[PDB]
Amino acid sequence: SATQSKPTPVKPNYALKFTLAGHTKAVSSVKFSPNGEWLASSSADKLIKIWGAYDGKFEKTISGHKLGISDVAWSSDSNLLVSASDDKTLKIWDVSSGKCLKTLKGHSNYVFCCNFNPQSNLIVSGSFDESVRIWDVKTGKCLKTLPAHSDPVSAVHFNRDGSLIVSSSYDGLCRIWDTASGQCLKTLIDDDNPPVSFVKFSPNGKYILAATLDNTLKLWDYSKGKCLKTYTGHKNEKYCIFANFSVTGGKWIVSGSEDNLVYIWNLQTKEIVQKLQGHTDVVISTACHPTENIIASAALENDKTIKLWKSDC
Ligand SMILES: CC(=O)[C@@H](C#N)c1ccc(Cl)cc1
Repeated sequence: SATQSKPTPVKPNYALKFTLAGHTKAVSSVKFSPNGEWLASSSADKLIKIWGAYDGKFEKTISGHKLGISDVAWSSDSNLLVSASDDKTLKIWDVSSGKCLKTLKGHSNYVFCCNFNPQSNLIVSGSFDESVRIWDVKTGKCLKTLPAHSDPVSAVHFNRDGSLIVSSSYDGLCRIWDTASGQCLKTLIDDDNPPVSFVKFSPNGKYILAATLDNTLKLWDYSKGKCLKTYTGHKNEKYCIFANFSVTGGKWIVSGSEDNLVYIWNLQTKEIVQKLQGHTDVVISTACHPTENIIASAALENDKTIKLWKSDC
């Protein structure tokens, strides 16, 4: 109908619904399962915990790492997790049984970041050892070691068909890699060169969102090599804080912050539309539910909790 219209944009109204207690040290990452049913958390306490995505109810603890965990990530079918640990390994877990399927050995220092590719036949990892590794999920063996950076690797992420990996480092660089060959296709340069603390592809793989330790998030068109948007106002000078695209309602950028708040920006206008108060330490990780307007946030060791926030839009 000619009267069909685009709705007037409405600011979100995320409100605290649940606080998820159980970790005994800083939480390091939270991620919603692709099927929307579960939230996984990792912690410096060496544990992974699974919680109901909608009701926040504790489901199970997954144990096995010998030291703290920095990151955890889901396979596309929501059946597997991979975790990255200070014990220098990654582990692949069967979520239903809680059992460790494979231990991925090869990094020579702390593993800081990890992700499955969309096909979920590969895992990519990044380490304090300055390398990015690509692993075969089935065999649990390392396929490629990329001499990716000259300082610790803060983030690694596949694009939507797994043909590219983006990595970031404290060396100040973002790099795009051809998954199949391991060859570097592009390097992003900042002449001021602040450490890059996080990077990920946009949900359509057209852009990359990168955090630098000067309180700044940037949306880059990596094919044109130009910055489209900048998001500021939060505090990020020390930690590798995740950022997200929220796409279930209004299109937002979401990030934790060193002032204990969750920041939500309008993706287009770059204005802060909400700040979520409640955590009592640095919000190191946030995640956005794949279908409902729900955010998970996780905080460092003065807090140790995960919070679930829900919005009407
Ligand atoms: C379903 C969506 O909104 C997304 C897709 N695909 C999306 C969101 C934000 C950006 Cl910048 C790109 C793409």
